[PDB]
Amino acid sequence: MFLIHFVHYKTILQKYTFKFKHIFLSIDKYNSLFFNISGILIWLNIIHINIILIKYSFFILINNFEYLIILIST
Amino acid sequence: SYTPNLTSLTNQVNRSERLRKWGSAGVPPGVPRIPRLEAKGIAILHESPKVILAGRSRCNNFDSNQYMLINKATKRCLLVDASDDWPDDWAAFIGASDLTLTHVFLTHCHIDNIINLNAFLTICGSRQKQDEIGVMWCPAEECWVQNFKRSCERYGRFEEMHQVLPMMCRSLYTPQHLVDPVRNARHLRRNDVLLSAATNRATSFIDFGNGVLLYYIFSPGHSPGHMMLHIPTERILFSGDLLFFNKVGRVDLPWATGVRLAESLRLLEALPDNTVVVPGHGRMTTLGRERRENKALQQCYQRQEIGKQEVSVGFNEGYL
Ligand SMILES: [Zn+2]
Ligand SMILES: [Zn+2]
Repeated sequence: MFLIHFVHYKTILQKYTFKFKHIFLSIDKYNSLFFNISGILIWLNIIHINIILIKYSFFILINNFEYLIILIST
Repeated sequence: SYTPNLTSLTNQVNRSERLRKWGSAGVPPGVPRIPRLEAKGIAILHESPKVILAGRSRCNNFDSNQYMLINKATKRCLLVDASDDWPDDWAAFIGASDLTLTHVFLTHCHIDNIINLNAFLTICGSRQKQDEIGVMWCPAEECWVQNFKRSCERYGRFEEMHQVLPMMCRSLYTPQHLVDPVRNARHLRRNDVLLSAATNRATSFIDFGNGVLLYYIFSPGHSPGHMMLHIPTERILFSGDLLFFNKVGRVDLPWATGVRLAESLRLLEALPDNTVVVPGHGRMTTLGRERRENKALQQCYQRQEIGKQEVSVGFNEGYL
C-alpha cells in the first residue's frame, strides 16, 4: 500500500544545449592565376556564357585545357 | 605521390606496393642534382647565317636537354625548357658571348622543365646587373605550376620547394598590388607573355629579330598546354615532350589524354621531312625518320585508317 505523498527537495534545472553557427572564419589562401578581364566567353557544348566589357582594342587568350575558354584583353 | 588520407593509410596494398617497388626502404629515392663531376660542357649544335643553336644533353637526372637560340644580328638569346642542374655555365657563356637574355620559352611546366627556373632567372639577372628576363608559357600549365611543390616532394628536390615560381607572380595580365603609400623586383613582372592555344601559321609567332620568326604550336596530350617551337627558315622543330627518337611522350601522368596526343601527332604531317626535330629528352631526329621508323605514329595512322573514331596513342614508360 501507499501511505504518503512525498516530493524530492532537490530541484534540478535542465541544461539547455543548442548548436548555433556563431563564428564565421574561413581560410582563403589559394595558388591560382587571377586576371584582369575585359571579356570572357565560356563555350562548353551545353552552356555558352558571353560577358563583355567594352573597349577600343582587345586581345585574345584561348584555353582548351578543359573546355573552350576565350578571354578578351587577358 | 599523393596526399596520405585515412583510406591510403589503412590500405595493405599500399604497403605491399611500397615494398615491391623500393624493397626494404619503402621510400622512393628522389631525382638528385647532377654533381660537378660527370657533367659535360655546352655544345654549339647548329651555326647558321641567321641563328645559332647551342645545347647541352643530359643536364638533369630526368635526362632532359637544355637549348638556347642566339640571334646573330641583335645579340639576343632565348632559352627553351630551362632545366639545367648547373645554370652557371650558361650565364658565363652568355657573359663571354656578350649576349642579352630577354625571354625563356617553356613548352610545359612539368618538373623536368622548370626545376631550376628561379636559379636561371636569378643568376642571369645578377649578371645583367653588372629590363629583366621574361617567361613565355601557356596558362593551362597553371594546373602544373601549383603542383610544382608536390612534384618537388616526391622527387626529393627539397631546396627548390619553398620558391615562388616567376609564372605565379603578378604580370600585366593580372591585377596589381595596392601597396601602402609609404619594391618592383617581385611585385610586377612587365616582361611576361601568355601564349594562346589558338595557334596558326599567320600570327602565332615571336619576332626573334633579323626576320627570324618562331611559330609556337599548341599540341596537348603530354600536358594541357604544350607549345612546340617551329622555325621553318632553319627547319628546326623544338618538340619538347611530344616526339622523341623512336618514341613519343607519356600519357600515364595527370592531365594527359591519349586522344589529345594523337591529334597533336596528326597536326604535324604538313612539315617537310628534312625538318630536324629537337626533343626535350634524348637524341635528335628528323620528322621523315619519325614518319618512317616510329611505331607510335604507325599505330596512330593505322587506327585512323581501320576506322577508330577516338584514336588514343601514348607511352606509359618513358620520359616525364
Ligand atoms: Zn613533360
Ligand atoms: Zn620532358
